[PDB]
Amino acid sequence: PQSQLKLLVTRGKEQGYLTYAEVNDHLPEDIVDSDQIEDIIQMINDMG
Amino acid sequence: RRRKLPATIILRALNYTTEQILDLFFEKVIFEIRDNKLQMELVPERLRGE
Repeated sequence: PQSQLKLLVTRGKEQGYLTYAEVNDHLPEDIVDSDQIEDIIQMINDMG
Repeated sequence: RRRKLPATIILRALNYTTEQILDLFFEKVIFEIRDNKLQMELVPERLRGE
Protein backbone atom coordinates (compact mmCIF):
# COMPACT_ATOMS: atom_id res chain seq x y z
CA PRO A 1 0.00 0.00 0.00
CA GLN A 2 2.68 2.49 0.82
CA SER A 3 6.33 2.99 0.56
CA GLN A 4 6.72 6.62 -0.58
CA LEU A 5 9.98 7.63 -2.31
CA LYS A 6 9.99 4.77 -4.87
CA LEU A 7 7.53 6.43 -6.74
CA LEU A 8 8.94 9.87 -7.53
CA VAL A 9 12.11 7.93 -8.36
CA THR A 10 10.54 5.22 -10.57
CA ARG A 11 8.44 7.88 -12.31
CA GLY A 12 11.41 10.21 -12.74
CA LYS A 13 13.30 7.39 -14.47
CA GLU A 14 10.61 6.23 -16.90
CA GLN A 15 9.79 9.78 -18.01
CA GLY A 16 13.52 10.41 -18.35
CA TYR A 17 12.87 13.95 -17.15
CA LEU A 18 11.18 15.69 -14.22
CA THR A 19 10.59 19.42 -13.73
CA TYR A 20 12.24 21.04 -10.71
CA ALA A 21 8.67 21.36 -9.41
CA GLU A 22 7.90 17.70 -10.23
CA VAL A 23 10.23 16.34 -7.53
CA ASN A 24 9.34 18.90 -4.84
CA ASP A 25 5.77 17.72 -4.28
CA HIS A 26 6.48 14.12 -5.33
CA LEU A 27 9.06 14.07 -2.53
CA PRO A 28 7.84 12.23 0.61
CA GLU A 29 6.22 14.19 3.46
CA ASP A 30 9.48 13.45 5.29
CA ILE A 31 12.12 15.63 3.61
CA VAL A 32 10.83 19.15 2.95
CA ASP A 33 14.18 20.98 3.22
CA SER A 34 15.24 23.77 0.85
CA ASP A 35 18.93 22.87 0.66
CA GLN A 36 17.96 19.21 0.65
CA ILE A 37 17.24 19.46 -3.07
CA GLU A 38 20.60 21.08 -3.89
CA ASP A 39 22.66 17.87 -3.90
CA ILE A 40 19.83 15.47 -4.91
CA ILE A 41 19.31 17.23 -8.24
CA GLN A 42 23.00 16.39 -8.72
CA MET A 43 22.10 12.83 -7.67
CA ILE A 44 19.29 12.35 -10.17
CA ASN A 45 21.20 14.38 -12.76
CA ASP A 46 24.18 12.10 -13.16
CA MET A 47 21.75 9.16 -13.63
CA GLY A 48 19.11 10.40 -16.10
CA ARG B 1 4.20 26.95 -5.28
CA ARG B 2 4.06 24.70 -2.18
CA ARG B 3 3.66 20.94 -1.83
CA LYS B 4 0.70 19.29 -3.56
CA LEU B 5 -2.42 18.40 -1.55
CA PRO B 6 -5.64 16.52 -2.40
CA ALA B 7 -8.28 19.07 -3.46
CA THR B 8 -11.13 18.10 -1.12
CA ILE B 9 -8.91 18.89 1.89
CA ILE B 10 -9.62 22.60 1.37
CA LEU B 11 -13.38 22.08 1.38
CA ARG B 12 -13.09 20.30 4.72
CA ALA B 13 -11.33 23.39 6.06
CA LEU B 14 -14.36 25.39 4.92
CA ASN B 15 -16.43 23.13 7.17
CA TYR B 16 -17.84 20.72 4.57
CA THR B 17 -18.31 17.07 5.52
CA THR B 18 -17.69 14.38 2.89
CA GLU B 19 -21.45 14.06 2.34
CA GLN B 20 -21.59 17.80 1.61
CA ILE B 21 -18.74 17.66 -0.91
CA LEU B 22 -20.40 14.75 -2.71
CA ASP B 23 -23.64 16.72 -2.58
CA LEU B 24 -21.82 19.60 -4.28
CA PHE B 25 -19.86 17.98 -7.11
CA PHE B 26 -22.08 15.02 -8.07
CA GLU B 27 -25.72 14.69 -9.13
CA LYS B 28 -28.03 12.17 -7.47
CA VAL B 29 -29.27 8.72 -8.48
CA ILE B 30 -32.24 7.52 -6.45
CA PHE B 31 -32.46 3.78 -5.81
CA GLU B 32 -35.90 2.75 -4.56
CA ILE B 33 -36.52 -0.57 -2.89
CA ARG B 34 -40.25 -0.79 -3.47
CA ASP B 35 -42.11 -4.00 -2.80
CA ASN B 36 -38.94 -6.06 -3.17
CA LYS B 37 -36.02 -6.34 -5.62
CA LEU B 38 -34.55 -2.94 -6.55
CA GLN B 39 -36.16 -0.22 -8.69
CA MET B 40 -34.34 2.89 -9.97
CA GLU B 41 -35.37 6.43 -10.97
CA LEU B 42 -34.39 7.26 -14.53
CA VAL B 43 -33.68 10.61 -16.14
CA PRO B 44 -33.85 9.72 -19.86
CA GLU B 45 -30.77 11.84 -20.70
CA ARG B 46 -28.60 9.84 -18.26
CA LEU B 47 -28.47 7.00 -20.78
CA ARG B 48 -26.34 8.97 -23.26
CA GLY B 49 -22.77 7.72 -23.74
CA GLU B 50 -23.47 4.30 -22.24
